[PDB]
Parts: sequence; structure tokens; C-alpha cells
Amino acid sequence: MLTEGISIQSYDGHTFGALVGSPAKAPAPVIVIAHEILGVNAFMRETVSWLVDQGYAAVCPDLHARQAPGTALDPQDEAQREQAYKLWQAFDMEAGVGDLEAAIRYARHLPYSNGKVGLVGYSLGGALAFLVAAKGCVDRAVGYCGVGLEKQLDKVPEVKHPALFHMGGQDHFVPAPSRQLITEGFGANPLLQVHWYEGAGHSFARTGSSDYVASAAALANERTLDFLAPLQS
Repeated sequence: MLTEGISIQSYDGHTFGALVGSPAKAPAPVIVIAHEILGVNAFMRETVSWLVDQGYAAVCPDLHARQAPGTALDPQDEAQREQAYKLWQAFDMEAGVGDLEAAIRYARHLPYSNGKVGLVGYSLGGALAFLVAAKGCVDRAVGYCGVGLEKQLDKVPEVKHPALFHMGGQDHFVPAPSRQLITEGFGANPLLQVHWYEGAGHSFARTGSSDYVASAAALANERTLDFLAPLQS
């Protein structure tokens, strides 16, 4: 689902929609949400609503718009998971970062903005959140369950503002050696935090997932809100 009429234009003239949640009160910091491989779906709707309830405005851009506008896949359906994996395989990460940078610029200019913008990414969005933190577009970045972080360690010293990462300890995408590489690499830059959730799998914070772990999701989410709170006026 996207908000009708919202259109954000990127570096190369590509435009895309977004689901937008205005804040309960103005002004407010704005959180750009980088979605999973499944697009702007029920979990994104829940995430916008949650951040609005917590004193933010939120903007979830349609990152699959270069491939197919309005992707909103339900992870309960095998056919829809299959379409998501096909979209991910083809997804241009660099163009994703560009679209997120455009969404952040859009977020800064919203009429109720207090001048501060954060980014929170899940899955696909978690890996994009690290890349955006390296570019420095945002005031604070958060990434849940990003894949392939161990292949981006050269970017650790590029991070110049705080970024927080939540990672499952039983995430098959991040096996023991990868976890070790990420832990040692990220540890060199005190602007970064990486927290591991022992006993929790890849989608431990996604409501409805068979991977969901309430205790872990609760702790990660509490940490996220405490990390974002300094952006509030």
C-alpha cells in the first residue's frame, strides 16, 4: 500500500511512491523506513503506525518501483515469497541507496519536520541502512537483520554518524565466521553498534513470521526507540 499522490524523484529522474504517516504533533523528526524484499506490505504499515505512535513521522518509499511499482507481497504465500526472491536477486543496491537518499531529502523538507531524519531498515533494508550510514545522508540509521554486511567492512571507517544494527544469533544468512568478521570490523568504529540476539533467527522481529521471538524483538525495538529518541525536539 502507498499513499496516493506521494511522488519522490531520485538522482536520475526515476520517481517512486511511498507510504507516509504524518506525525501526531508537529514538528517531529522523520524516519525513512527501508522495506524488506517483500515491498510495502502489512509489516511496513505496522512499522509506520508504530513510529507515529512513538512521536515520529514516517516515510516508507517504494524501492521496487524501478522493477515494478506498488510491490506489496505477503510472506504467508509461497508464490509471493517466490516473487520477492526474484525481485531481490535483480535489485540494484546502488540505485536503492540513491532512492533512499532522495527519500531522506524529501523527509527533511516535509512541513512538520524538526530538521532531523533517521532511517530504519529491515532485511534488504537493513543492508541498505548500512550503505546509507556510510554515505552520511542521515542523522542516525538502524538496520535489522541485514544480509552481506561482512562483505562491506571497508565502509566501516566511512560511517560518521551513529548507526545501530540488530542481528539474529541463529540467522543462517550470518553464520559463525561472518558474525566474527562483522563483530571485529564494526567494533573498530564506536559510532556503530551491533547487537546479537542469541536464539533468534533471520526474521525475529517480523510479526507473524515463524522466526518471530517476542523477547528478542522487544529488546531490539526498545533499543531502536532509545537510539532514535535524541532526534526528537
